Amino acid sequence: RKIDPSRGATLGDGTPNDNDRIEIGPTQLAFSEWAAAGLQLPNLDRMREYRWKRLTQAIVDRGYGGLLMFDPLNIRYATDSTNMQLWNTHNPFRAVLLCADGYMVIWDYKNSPFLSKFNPLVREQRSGADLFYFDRGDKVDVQADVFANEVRVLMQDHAPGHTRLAVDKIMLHGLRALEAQGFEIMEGEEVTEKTRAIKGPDEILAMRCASHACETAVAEMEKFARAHVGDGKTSEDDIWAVLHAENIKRGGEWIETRLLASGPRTNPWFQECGPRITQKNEIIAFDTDLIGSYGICVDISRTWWIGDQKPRPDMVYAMQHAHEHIMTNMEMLKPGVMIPDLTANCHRLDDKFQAQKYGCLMHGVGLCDEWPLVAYPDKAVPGSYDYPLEPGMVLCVEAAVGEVGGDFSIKLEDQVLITEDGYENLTTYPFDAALMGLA
Amino acid sequence: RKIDPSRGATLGDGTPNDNDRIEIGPTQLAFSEWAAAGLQLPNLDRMREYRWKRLTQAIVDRGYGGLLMFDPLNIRYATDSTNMQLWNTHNPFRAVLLCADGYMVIWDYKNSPFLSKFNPLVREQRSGADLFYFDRGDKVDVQADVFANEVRVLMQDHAPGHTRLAVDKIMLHGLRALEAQGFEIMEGEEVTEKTRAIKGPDEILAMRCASHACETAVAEMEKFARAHVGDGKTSEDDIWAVLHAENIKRGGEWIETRLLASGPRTNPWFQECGPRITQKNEIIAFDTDLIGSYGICVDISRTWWIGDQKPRPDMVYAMQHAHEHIMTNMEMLKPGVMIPDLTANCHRLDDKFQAQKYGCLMHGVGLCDEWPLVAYPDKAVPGSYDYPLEPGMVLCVEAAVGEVGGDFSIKLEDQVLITEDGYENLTTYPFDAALMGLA
Ligand SMILES: [Fe+3]
Ligand SMILES: [Fe+3]
Ligand SMILES: [Fe+3]
Ligand SMILES: [Fe+3]
Repeated sequence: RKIDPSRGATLGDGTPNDNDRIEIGPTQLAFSEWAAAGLQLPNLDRMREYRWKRLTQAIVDRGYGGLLMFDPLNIRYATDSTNMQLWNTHNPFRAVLLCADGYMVIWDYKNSPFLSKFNPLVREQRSGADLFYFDRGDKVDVQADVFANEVRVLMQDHAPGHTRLAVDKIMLHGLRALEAQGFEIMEGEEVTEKTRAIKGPDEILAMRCASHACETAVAEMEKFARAHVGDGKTSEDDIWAVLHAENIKRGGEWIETRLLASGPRTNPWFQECGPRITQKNEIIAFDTDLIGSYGICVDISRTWWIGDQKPRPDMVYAMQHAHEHIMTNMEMLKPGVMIPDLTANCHRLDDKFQAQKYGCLMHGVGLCDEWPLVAYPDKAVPGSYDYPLEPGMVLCVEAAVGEVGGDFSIKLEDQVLITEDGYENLTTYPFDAALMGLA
Repeated sequence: RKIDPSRGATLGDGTPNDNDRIEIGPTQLAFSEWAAAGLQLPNLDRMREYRWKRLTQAIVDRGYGGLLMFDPLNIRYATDSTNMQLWNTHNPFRAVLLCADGYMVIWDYKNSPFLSKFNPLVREQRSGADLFYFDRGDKVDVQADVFANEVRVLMQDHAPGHTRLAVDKIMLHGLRALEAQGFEIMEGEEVTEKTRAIKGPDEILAMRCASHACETAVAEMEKFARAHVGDGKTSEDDIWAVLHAENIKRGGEWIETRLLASGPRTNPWFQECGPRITQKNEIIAFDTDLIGSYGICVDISRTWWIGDQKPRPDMVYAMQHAHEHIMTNMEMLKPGVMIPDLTANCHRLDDKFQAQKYGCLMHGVGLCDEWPLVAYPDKAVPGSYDYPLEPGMVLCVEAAVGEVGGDFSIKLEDQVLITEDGYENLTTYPFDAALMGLA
């Protein structure tokens, strides 16, 4: 019943070597590629304990009694348990309570309590935290009270004396029911974002794996693009579909955006991947925004030139400017640097690129986009992110370069770990040799 | 430059025949399959007007002054405009206000105001509704007040005298800011769910197309599964990956769950698609949970047998019982039937299948799963869905059939339109011959 005949009772990440197990994860395909690349696998048990310990400590540090989580990404961080993640993002059927003493309860889908049993840090599997109109119609309120009473009892038993309960996001019916139980509702995101910002050693290992899988998937997509672009039928969607499939084949989870565009659709940026028929001798730019293997986000961006002619000089300049932008800004990264100083000292894009520059020069990343957000000086708000970088943070470093009314933009982005004494760029994906002007 | 040379200034759905347009939509692949299949296309303009008029009226009928929407699915309904939908589901950066006079405003991503300009019913494009920690850190509160003030002014101008504002779901900072402006916050979902429950003519056309694209994609997946299952390497993820790609190739959007499982991983149901290596002489069951072409959800389930042997006796019976379940239940459907009567009179599953039956026998569907939810008698809550079916509603009819401790389950489901006279099963996907006891 082993899924890997070559191993003993456990896989390299410590999970059961059992083809019929409930728990999912990276595929044999992914494991083989990582092994061949000499990547160390994370130990999931140790990873889960690390996250749980850190999240409990965050609650304690703030003087709160507990943290209640409805965002599926927070639930994933706390428990490492998935359940229809994407459905969950807009249907709040699920909840995790983590109390100050570390006691953790999940309210799951009624039918699927077994989905988090692989994590013994989840002490109970309940149901009935689904407080929205589709699931309960005109009787949300009655169950909202049942749920809030359950939270009151758990908090009485596991955080006695505490009235402060942090909540990331909760339906209005839930909010009221909790407030009626005497809780003072605190900002859960301030707790979760700052906790998730520091990755432990296994999370970094998992991220190295996800990044490799993502670059492999992207490589397949580039092969497909260069082979098929300009054949009169291949569309943006056709190319992008390769990324989707190659991600899923490696045990990835979803893609957050539609950020792949061709030709004049790259400017302005943020136009979505669609039916456009791609053309020979045009730019194609994209952003992975990918929730990949082990549920880790890999958020990188590349711009390709595909054609029999040379890219225009203005395209080469833009690309080199973009590359310079991220390499300069990345070099600012080391422990102890204050976020607003990254803002104040960032590489200056030429005037003609300023109007359409990206919404940030950097941002955190983990299970998805995460705190912090490092804004350009003209958008930065004083007092918003007054904190220093620390080892174990991971920041994506961004560049969007294009002119107002122009017919192309460049998007580049690399994913960068903060180390004990500087940074390590985790992204190894090539830059288009033609656009870089290296021919 | 036309994307479809065989056409004039517009595509068959009235959108601009322009390869370089901002607006996305179904691909030429999709339009080709639909033309061959004989399908009439929706007129998107009329569809958008129908939804808007209907939602405005819902606000008027309730005596509210406005409806404020942060759920990307409600934003999609109101405006038909997408923007990083999946990111949006857990990052509330976006909002739409619809006022009692039909005046409609969107707060979009700062960088991407152009994304909804194709819908002139969207009267303004603003920014600054992003009230969450990642985007604003310790300065959410200040923007929350700027935003709440903007909402107040709009409501003063477009719904004077109204202090009732329906909101679907909003971060706590936003809620407090709106209440500080004098609004009584009403349940937005009660408005959106009931409005979306009745599809206009163009939405029905869109859904027929989406249903065809989805069934085509599922066909590719079945082809793959039957050719490759049991080759010692093909995993659940490999098979499922085909659905992802084939959906995207036709202008689809995402998949809400991971509900495809093989062999003993189908019981209990709700185990997620993963690395499991598939086998000959086994069941593969799945649920599309698919957000497809035109952004329309197609939610159907099929169970397959793949092997050289024949299905066990208990498997064939389970399948017949399941098919009988949905066909009996479907017969209940016609305008005027009260939801709680669907519950009361539903097909009775054998004692052995009761413990693990589905969470509902039916539910609505449109842009995703939608009101109503039709529970089985033992879970139905009095006074939750006291409403009659009406023409234009669409319900999926569900069957989950398996024994406690069993080694397989059957999952079947069809998507059914409610007509003036009765029902029309939109789903034409074959049922597995061998499981049905045929050949
Ligand atoms: Fe990104
Ligand atoms: Fe990014
Ligand atoms: Fe489904
Ligand atoms: Fe369903």
